[PDB]
Amino acid sequence: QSLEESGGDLVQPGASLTLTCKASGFSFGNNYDMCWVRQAPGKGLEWIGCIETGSSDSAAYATWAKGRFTISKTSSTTVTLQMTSLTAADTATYFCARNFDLWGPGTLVIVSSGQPKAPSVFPLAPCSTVTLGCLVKGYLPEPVTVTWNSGTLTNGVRTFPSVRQSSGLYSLSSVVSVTSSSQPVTCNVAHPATNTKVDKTVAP
Amino acid sequence: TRKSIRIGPG
Amino acid sequence: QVLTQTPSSVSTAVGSAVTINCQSSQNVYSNNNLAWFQQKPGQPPRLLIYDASKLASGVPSRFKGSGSGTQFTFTISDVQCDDAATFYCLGGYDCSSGDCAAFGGGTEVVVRGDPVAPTVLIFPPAADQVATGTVTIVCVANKYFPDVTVTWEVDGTTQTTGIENSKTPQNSADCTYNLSSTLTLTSTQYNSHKEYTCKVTQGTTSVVQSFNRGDC
Ligand SMILES: [Ca+2]
Ligand SMILES: [Ca+2]
Ligand SMILES: [Ca+2]
Repeated sequence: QSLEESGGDLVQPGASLTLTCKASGFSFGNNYDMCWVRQAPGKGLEWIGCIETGSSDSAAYATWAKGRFTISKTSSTTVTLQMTSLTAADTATYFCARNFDLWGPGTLVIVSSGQPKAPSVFPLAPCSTVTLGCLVKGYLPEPVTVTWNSGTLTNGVRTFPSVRQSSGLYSLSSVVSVTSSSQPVTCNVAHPATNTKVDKTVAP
Repeated sequence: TRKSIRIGPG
Repeated sequence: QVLTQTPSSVSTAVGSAVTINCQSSQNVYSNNNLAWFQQKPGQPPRLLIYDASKLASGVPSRFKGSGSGTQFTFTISDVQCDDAATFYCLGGYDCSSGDCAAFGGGTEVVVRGDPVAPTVLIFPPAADQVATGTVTIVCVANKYFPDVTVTWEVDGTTQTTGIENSKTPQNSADCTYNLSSTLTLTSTQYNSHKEYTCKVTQGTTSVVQSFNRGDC
């Protein structure tokens, strides 16, 4: 009994885009209100609209969204959201929810005339335990994910929120507190919007 | 027959 | 339909009770279609209360809401660090007279726990940095409370430009922060000074880490 959103990406202004909401462990043959909600970076929840499933089938929308977006049940485990005439005002993470009770983790949308750029990773190292890290810089747009030893290292991990540098590009840092074993560690930096993935191995 | 939004169990 | 939530934020200690208020331009559907959410950074919202005052399942009783029609309140009893988050009310309306729903604007809640002092680490530039033209130095402040202040010093002088700060959310167990500060300089300026220091102060007490360019 869960939900996942996919289909987010970087799009030019005035473009069009369809997000899909996938259900696991149950199907849309029963009675739910399946709704989408978006949240621009650092802002509040905004309701976009709903589609009923099961025994009734109402599509309903926010005044701003009405006529420009559509929501529909495309199978018994997929609900889509379709957007058109996209502008900067539409940049956000998009959640789909069941009865506003069960929620997905969210898919992200950047609308801008800017072009992507992969990150440069540099190791962070002091001049019986040690704090080493990875500085990721000059990437665009968001997001980027860092892991240590491909998901092996989890405790002692502090990944900071990115900050847009004065250059107009983003940057962040991740640190981990590690003793002797394990043992010379590797940071895994994946940047979806450029299809790259950089690993960086650091040590005392 | 949609009068509002459903929040929580049915 | 406009849901007005106040305050926009509030700081409150551990062990306290805290109150958030929601006021609606029209009666919510059936006088009670009203709900309360908690959301921490990077997570989706979580249902705490629906029908104005029903606890959603698995949600602790110290969360309590009440109200009717256009006026509603949310109270958290016996606050703890895990509560630090942003809270929203959600209004559900008569689809025939206007829009079906409106989210309140959110309240940011900050929890005040035991004061803990920071440790600070400094990281001098990786070798492949300086060949790029721009250099970044990273300073990290760990596991502290309350908020600290950061000054960058280049050879005794104080920096005013090229600094950037970033904070982790509050620890859910002891309310503590974590900060990364970064100073950015063009390759000329970096290769034109020796000493580089990061001053993290918390009140009257400071911690100072420094390095020298050549020494690294
Ligand atoms: Ca409508
Ligand atoms: Ca206020
Ligand atoms: Ca809204």
